[PDB]
Amino acid sequence: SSKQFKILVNEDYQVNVPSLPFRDVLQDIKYCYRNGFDGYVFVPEYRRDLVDCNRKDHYVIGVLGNGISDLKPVLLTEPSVMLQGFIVRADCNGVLEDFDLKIA
Amino acid sequence: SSKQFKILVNEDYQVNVPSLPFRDVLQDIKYCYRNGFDGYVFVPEYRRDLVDCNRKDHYVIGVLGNGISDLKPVLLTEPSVMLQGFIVRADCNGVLEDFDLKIA
Amino acid sequence: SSKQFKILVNEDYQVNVPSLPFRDVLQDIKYCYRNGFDGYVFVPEYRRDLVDCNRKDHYVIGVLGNGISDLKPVLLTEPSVMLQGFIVRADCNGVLEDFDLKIA
Amino acid sequence: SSKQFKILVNEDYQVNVPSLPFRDVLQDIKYCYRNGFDGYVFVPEYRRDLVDCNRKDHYVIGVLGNGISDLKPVLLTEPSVMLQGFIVRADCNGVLEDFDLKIA
Repeated sequence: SSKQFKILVNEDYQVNVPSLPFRDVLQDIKYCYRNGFDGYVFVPEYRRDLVDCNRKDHYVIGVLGNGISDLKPVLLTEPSVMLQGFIVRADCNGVLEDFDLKIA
Repeated sequence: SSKQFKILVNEDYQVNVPSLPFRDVLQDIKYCYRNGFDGYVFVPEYRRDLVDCNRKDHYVIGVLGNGISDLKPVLLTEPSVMLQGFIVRADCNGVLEDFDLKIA
Repeated sequence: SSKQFKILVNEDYQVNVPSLPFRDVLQDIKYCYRNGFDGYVFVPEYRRDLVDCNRKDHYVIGVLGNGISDLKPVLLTEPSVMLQGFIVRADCNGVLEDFDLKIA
Repeated sequence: SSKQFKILVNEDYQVNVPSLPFRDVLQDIKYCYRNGFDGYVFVPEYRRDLVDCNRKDHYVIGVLGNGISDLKPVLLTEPSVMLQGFIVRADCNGVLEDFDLKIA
C-alpha cells in the first residue's frame, strides 16, 4: 500500500529547481516510487522559501497528508494545510531521513 | 526501526483530553508503540483548537518531524514547526488512517 | 437535494450567542432546514470577530463549501478555508439575503 | 431571481485563462446564465494562485457575495472579502458541484 524511502532533507540551501507539466510530474512520481529519490531532496513546507523555480506555473512533487504521505504534483504556491513539503531535483547537501509514502 | 499503525484521525470534534507528567507520557508512548492506539485519536496540528486539557503544564503524545514521525511528550502549546499533531485519548469518531511512527 | 432560505445577514453587530453540544447542533440544523432560520443571523467568516459565546468548546452552525453550502456543527475557531460563516441565534438587525443550503 | 448550475470545480490545476474587456465579460455572463458553464471551471478564491492570464488589467467572471452568489466581471487581483472565486474558461478536469447564481 505504501513504501519506505530514504530521502535527503534540505533545510539549509537555496535551490533553483526544474518544474514540469502535470502529466510529466505524475510519471516522475511513479518512477521514483519504483526506484527511489536519488537526485531529489525533500524541502519541508516550513522552509519553502528555499525553493526557487523559473516556471512557477509548472509543478513539482508535493508531499501531502496526515500519517503516511500522499505524493501528487503541486505548484510551489500550494496553500493546503496538509502540505508537508516538496520533493525537488537538486544536488545540495542535507540529512538523509526515512519517509513512508504512497501515490495519491 | 519504526512501526506502522492504523489510527483514527479527528479533524471535526472538540475533545477534552488527559495530560500527564512527562515521565508518564514516555511510558504511555512505549505501551502504545507495543500495543497500538485503540481509544486514541490523532488531531493534526492545524486543528489544535479542537483539543483542550485540564493541566496546562502537563503533556500529551506529540507527533514530530519530517517523514516517519517521532513520538515524544509535548505541551499542547508546543510551537515547533516540526509538530505534526497530537495523539490523545478520546472516544470520538474519526477517519482511520495509516501512520508510520518511531519513538523519539 | 438543497433548499433556498432567506436569512438575516449580520456584518455589523457584536453578538453573544449560545453554543451547544455537537448532537444538539445537528438537530437544530435539521429543524432549521425544515422550518427556516428565523431567530438566527448569518455572520460571514470575515466578521467572525463579531461572535462570542460562553462555551467555546461547544458548537454553532457552520456554513461551508463551494457553491450551494453545507451545514454542519463547527467551533467558532474553525479554520477551514471552506468556511463561509456561522448561523447563530441572535436578535440583532441586518440585511435579509437569499441562501441555498444543504445538510452536510 | 437566481438559477442553479452544475460547474466543474478546479482546486488542482494551473490554468492560463482568457481575460476580456469589462463589457465583454458582462455579455459572457449573460450568455452563460442562459446556456450553462460547459467549458468553464470554478476556481475558489483560496486557490487563486492556480489562475494566470495575459492581460491582468482585463476581466474574468467573478463570483461574489454571501449566500446565492452574484456574477460580475472582476480582475484576478480582486481584493473584496466577498470574493468566492472565479469562473474561467479552461480545459482541465475537476469535481462537478452545484451552484446557485444570479447576475449582479
